[PDB]
Amino acid sequence: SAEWELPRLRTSFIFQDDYKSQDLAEFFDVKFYPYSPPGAPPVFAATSKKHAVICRLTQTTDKDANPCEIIQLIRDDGNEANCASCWSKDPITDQPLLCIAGNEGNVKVYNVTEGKLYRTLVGHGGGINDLATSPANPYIIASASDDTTIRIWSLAPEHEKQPCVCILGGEGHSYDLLSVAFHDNGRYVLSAGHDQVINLWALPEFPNEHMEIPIVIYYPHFSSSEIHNNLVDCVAFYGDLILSRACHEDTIVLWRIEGFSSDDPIPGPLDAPTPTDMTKQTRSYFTPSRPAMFTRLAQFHTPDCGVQFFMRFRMYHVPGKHPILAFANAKSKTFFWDLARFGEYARFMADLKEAQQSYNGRVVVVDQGQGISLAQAQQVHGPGVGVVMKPAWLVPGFSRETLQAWADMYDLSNPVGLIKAHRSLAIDGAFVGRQVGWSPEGEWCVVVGNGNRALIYQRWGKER
Amino acid sequence: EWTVDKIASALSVLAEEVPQNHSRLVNFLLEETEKRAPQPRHLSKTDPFAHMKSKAIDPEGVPTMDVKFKQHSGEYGKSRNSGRRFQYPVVCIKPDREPVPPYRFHHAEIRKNILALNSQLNFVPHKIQPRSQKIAKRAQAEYAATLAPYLEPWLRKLNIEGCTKSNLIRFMASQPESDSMTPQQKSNLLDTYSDDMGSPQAVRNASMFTEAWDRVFNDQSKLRRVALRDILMLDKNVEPIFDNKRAKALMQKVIDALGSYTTLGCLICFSHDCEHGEIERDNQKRCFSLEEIGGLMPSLRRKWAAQIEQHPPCRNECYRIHGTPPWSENEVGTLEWMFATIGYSQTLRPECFVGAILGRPCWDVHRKLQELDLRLPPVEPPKQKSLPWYDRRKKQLMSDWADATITHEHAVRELFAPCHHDGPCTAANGCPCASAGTHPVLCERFCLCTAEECPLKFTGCACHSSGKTCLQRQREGRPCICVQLNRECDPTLCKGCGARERADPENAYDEVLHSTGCQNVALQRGAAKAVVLGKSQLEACGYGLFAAEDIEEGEFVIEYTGELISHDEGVRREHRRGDVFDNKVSYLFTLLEQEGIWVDAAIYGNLSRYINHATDGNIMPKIMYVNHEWRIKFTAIKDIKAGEELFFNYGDNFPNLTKKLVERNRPLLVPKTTQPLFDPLSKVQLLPGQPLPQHPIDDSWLLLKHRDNLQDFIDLRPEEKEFLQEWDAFILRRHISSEQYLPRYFLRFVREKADWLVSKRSRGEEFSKLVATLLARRVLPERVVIEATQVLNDARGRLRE
Ligand SMILES: [Zn+2]
Ligand SMILES: [Zn+2]
Ligand SMILES: [Zn+2]
Ligand SMILES: [Zn+2]
Ligand SMILES: [Zn+2]
Ligand SMILES: [Zn+2]
Ligand SMILES: [Zn+2]
Ligand SMILES: [Zn+2]
Repeated sequence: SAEWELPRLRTSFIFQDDYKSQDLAEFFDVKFYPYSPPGAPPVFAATSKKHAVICRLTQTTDKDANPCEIIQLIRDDGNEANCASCWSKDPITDQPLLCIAGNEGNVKVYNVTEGKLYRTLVGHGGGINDLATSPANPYIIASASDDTTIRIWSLAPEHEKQPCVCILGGEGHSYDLLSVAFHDNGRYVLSAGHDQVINLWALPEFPNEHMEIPIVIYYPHFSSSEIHNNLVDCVAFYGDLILSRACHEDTIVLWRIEGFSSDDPIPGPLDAPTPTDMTKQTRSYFTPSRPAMFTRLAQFHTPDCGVQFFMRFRMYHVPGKHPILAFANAKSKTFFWDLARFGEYARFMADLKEAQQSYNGRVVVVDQGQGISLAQAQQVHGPGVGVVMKPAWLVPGFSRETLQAWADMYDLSNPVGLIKAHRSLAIDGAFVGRQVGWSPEGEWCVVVGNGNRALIYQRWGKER
Repeated sequence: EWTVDKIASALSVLAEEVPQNHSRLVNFLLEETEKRAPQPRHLSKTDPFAHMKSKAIDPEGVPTMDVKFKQHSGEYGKSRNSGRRFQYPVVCIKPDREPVPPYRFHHAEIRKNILALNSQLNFVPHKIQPRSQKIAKRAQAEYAATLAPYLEPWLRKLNIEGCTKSNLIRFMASQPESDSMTPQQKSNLLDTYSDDMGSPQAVRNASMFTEAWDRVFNDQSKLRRVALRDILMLDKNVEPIFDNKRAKALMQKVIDALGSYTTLGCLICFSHDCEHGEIERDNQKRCFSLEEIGGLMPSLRRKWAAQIEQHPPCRNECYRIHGTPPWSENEVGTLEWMFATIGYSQTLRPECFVGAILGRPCWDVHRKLQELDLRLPPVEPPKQKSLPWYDRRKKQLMSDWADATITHEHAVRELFAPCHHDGPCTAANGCPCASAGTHPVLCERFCLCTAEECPLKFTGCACHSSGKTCLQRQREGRPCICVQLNRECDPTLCKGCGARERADPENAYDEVLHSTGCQNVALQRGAAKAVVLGKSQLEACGYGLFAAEDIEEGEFVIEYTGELISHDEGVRREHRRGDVFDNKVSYLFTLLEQEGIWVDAAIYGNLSRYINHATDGNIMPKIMYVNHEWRIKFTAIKDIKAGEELFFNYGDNFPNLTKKLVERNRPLLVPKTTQPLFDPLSKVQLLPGQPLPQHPIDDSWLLLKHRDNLQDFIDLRPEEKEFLQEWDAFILRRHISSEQYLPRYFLRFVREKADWLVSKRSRGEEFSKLVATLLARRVLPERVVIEATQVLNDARGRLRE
């Protein structure tokens, strides 16, 4: 039963307006530290335009206690205003490093436990809008910039004198970039932004030696401006599938590149497609009648984002726990979907239809998660009545309206349908979400946004 | 018996499997992805934050900020109380580094100008496709791709006579809507399908299936709809018919056999996909090729006429020793085009070369030649007044030459194809050089006329000196006609000034050589002065370019390279980069004003793109004619010391195209400077006295584009693409613009690729066609065809183990 529980608002805070105009400051990013031993108290940094707010969360038996304590608070004492963060580690000492990047085009790397600068990464020709660390190497970071390139940086000691190991350049992108993401294997990179192009790049391996110049990549291996019809502001891998969001569309799109598998060898830079036909808005190295280089799979419905952009979603995806997609819109709502609900619903509907025909209607539906099994329920009738087990979280023969409400949330039959959120939580006052982050064990979900506001959701709590 | 109603009813039931398969697919993929969740990596063994406590104040001179916490509980998230506010000390951290000056795009170096394709205006920061037609056509395209794989299994299950994918394609072709299709496209559809659709009931059934499909799946009210026709156009045998990427007695055989080479072979750089030629509005390309000057025959006929107006035996059982396995027709064709192309030669004969191309003995081909009895067409065996403004024997301009010709006035020239008519170069004969423009221009090296025939034929300059010559202010009495015409010397035609050696990039750094002789080949030489990127001294400018060595007045400094673009492409680019909604952010260097060619260094170019504007500059740009390319050089107009910033007067060189459209209703060291200096790629700050970074030019991305351009021709056989691409990949890296250097690079190619070429029959075959084309142009000396015969016989001999 506990495995199906979804979060609920547990704590809320407002950080003093630091772009002061009295309340036009925002938290633009939130990132949980990913390198702590299993079970450690989870720690996240919330990045405002001028501050990094570092918080520890500790579960509590007292519903009136405050689980959130601020353990470090850092001000960017320069002129840069910031909107992007990611975590790394000192390669010598293993101390946590927080990278912060903003409108002057530099990444600052902070030694957060001692409160001093570790170093600066200089090189971009315009403001930076997103940062991501490689999951395969904690010293490798990607930055996405108004200068329309991605730079890949290494904090490894051998790269200290020239830490830009790769530039994603060429003509694949033509305007400001808003989002950059790593595949779990650390070799595939997604990038997207105002030009409405989503590009998938394959990184070469980088030498464990000083590099006088970065490796320059001129061609993405997959390129498309056709999944969305508007500027793209958030992109991520979900395993090998893709999740992405655009302005004006009120959806998060799940889709896949045909022929792409991270089990295959990584292609080399000279395997990439080149734009030989200028009328093609999609091209792909991976392609296996013409049909398609990509397939739309599903659309999570995300109403009331309006004309707002730079709004980011976050999946929680760890072994042995349900995958949860979280996103907050531009009208004071936070949305959750439990991706495990989809297969359970499909199983239930298949058992239900199967038993409808095997018994011509003589079917009883009984809720799961009770002391009652598909055995104890079968001994209450016999071979004449079929008993179908229904997930408890499926809440109302069933009426057409009840069936339609379930389908709106769990039916995956239509790639251009709109999947309703499985939980929709309202926020007090006017709120625009900018970013979502998940604690390692999935018990905390933190949404940050305008008004320097952080919303802290919890599940599996200790409250008594 | 079927009806539209019955078929439509049946397609509707079949269509039910589409969302069922989809739900099953998405659920399968989500389940797979759940199982593949990654374990967290690189965890520390200790919690690094364990020792840090809440910094809430229970301070003196320390900055503070407030935070207000609310606690929540229940299902609706109701607050437990109004909140509690706390004060926290702030740790203030400054960065230790300034950002580099700003830029957009990754700036990459090109050795020479590259030719862009026209783009579509698909994005403008804020002819464009209405977003309504954008959304709708994308929706239909996705639905069509979803439905396409169902058509054949559904047709199989319905099993209706005449309802075949083939027959539905033929029905579609016959309908009036084919309003989307052209001549020759019908012929290729009828080549594959024809127009017979079977029995009357077969034709009737196909018609009713098409109607029934369009009723079920092409409902006009819906956004996601697809006509059967749109499915059928996706078919792998239909689509190529609508793909426009096409490259293209005894002599008709040879003309056809050499057509890929005469059509794509660049006359300037000898590559088959290169930076020369003309890009049309739909990106079809007219290559600067033999076909531009009449195909193979006018040049070949002249080679014959020159031949009829005028060594050791080979190590492959030479027919000169003898003269005596069934011959393929390909093998016979090979002997045909080599024979026709060697022509009436005295020093060279086909048998040996053909014998090295084929795996055959020389006496074999001679015996086959003798029985074939190939006969060349017979070739038939006027005085013209010299012009008063140009003497091509003394190589001298005179009189009102600057009023008589526009040869030297690049901004007004229009690029017509070089001469290939039969008579004198006059208006009467339709010669574009004499008459296509407001004034006559000289005939150039690609015109088919000879200097003996034609008073317009450029013959090079007469300069010679043991000292420096071909100078702007020539203290040698007679000026350099090349300089006067705003052109660099030709390595073949300017024989006295040493241009043959000084225009050779392999001598680019022989300072002894270049200290005398021709000073008018700097763009060909390819050597730039040492320069270094930095922050400009001019406030409100970002980057600038600085001398990294002393430069004397009159020296060549650097070339302005970039993408070559059309007028409308410049307009599109100004829009796409946000320059139309104003403050100038787009710089398009006018190369040929009247022809409409601009140089765009926004992404591809060299360090010259960073040179800033000043009214009183220290360097001066000039457009030059350089062996039938137009190029931009900068020359110092002051002595410049190492470390000083370069400037030139932008003048009218960078027009706002949309605005004018709307109006038409001693080692090299980092020098010492005040300004910070940067590596162009790493943007690392450079320190004075360190070695100056000189990074070799990265061209493999450009070689890939050119290789793929060839791969895209539906017109070319795999065997053709393989050789053309192998030759191009080699020859494009030599950056040839003069036939003077071709024979050297040709022999290097034959030697490096000798084992490769004899390893597969079609490679030698295709290589022979290139050889035949270059011999027909008289651009490849007979002596290197002789040598290539030995290189290939050797390699074939080395392989027999
Ligand atoms: Zn060329
Ligand atoms: Zn011989
Ligand atoms: Zn002529
Ligand atoms: Zn001419
Ligand atoms: Zn002529
Ligand atoms: Zn001269
Ligand atoms: Zn000359
Ligand atoms: Zn000269």
